[PDB]
Amino acid sequence: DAGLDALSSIISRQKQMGQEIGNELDEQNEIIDDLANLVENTDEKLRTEARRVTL
Amino acid sequence: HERESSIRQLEADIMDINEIFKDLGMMIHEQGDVIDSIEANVESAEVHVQQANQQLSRAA
Amino acid sequence: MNRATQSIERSHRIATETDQIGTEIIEELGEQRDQLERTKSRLVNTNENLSKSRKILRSM
Amino acid sequence: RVRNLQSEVEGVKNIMTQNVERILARGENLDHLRNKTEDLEATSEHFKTTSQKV
Repeated sequence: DAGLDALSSIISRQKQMGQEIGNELDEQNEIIDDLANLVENTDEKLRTEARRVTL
Repeated sequence: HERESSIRQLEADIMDINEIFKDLGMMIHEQGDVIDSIEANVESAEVHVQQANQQLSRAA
Repeated sequence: MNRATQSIERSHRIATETDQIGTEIIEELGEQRDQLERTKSRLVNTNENLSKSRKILRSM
Repeated sequence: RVRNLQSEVEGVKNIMTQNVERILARGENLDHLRNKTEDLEATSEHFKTTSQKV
């Protein structure tokens, strides 16, 4: 009765948290993919400059 | 006892959710080490490029 | 009191702990996000520093 | 209502299970990224070394 009301409110917070976490994790995986691409490109510029140096 | 049963089963499901949070929490925390390493390799790469330019600038 | 009332109470207790684990998770992901963003900042900064490398090497 | 609570709990289990999948995926993506940063750090060492020579 009343115990279910307090419990229902608690579980209610859980759902929103669950959704916030999902949105956060999704964005972070985007950020990580973005970083992998930037690393790859920077690593290529590095290779190129190191070569020029040796020339 | 059907309402009682549904209520008791609800508890088992709430415990299961608690364990999912703990599982998610544990992995997020441990993955923190990987992120620490990623940040470190990048900071290190950054200083090396800076040190390298100091050298090239001196050779110029 | 009966099996239902006591089960509801335990669920209350467990569900509260879960919510607390939830806020802990959200806070930790926030720190990790910032760490990844700082990493990105350093990486692009380094990428631009490599353009100066090119400039110095051109003057060789 | 016990029926409502049951539905919300199933929804939470579904969302959180998907979040664990997102984290298992983030783990893979983080390891992949870490390897790339190790390659990056290695190349930067070479760059530094080669520059010290000229």
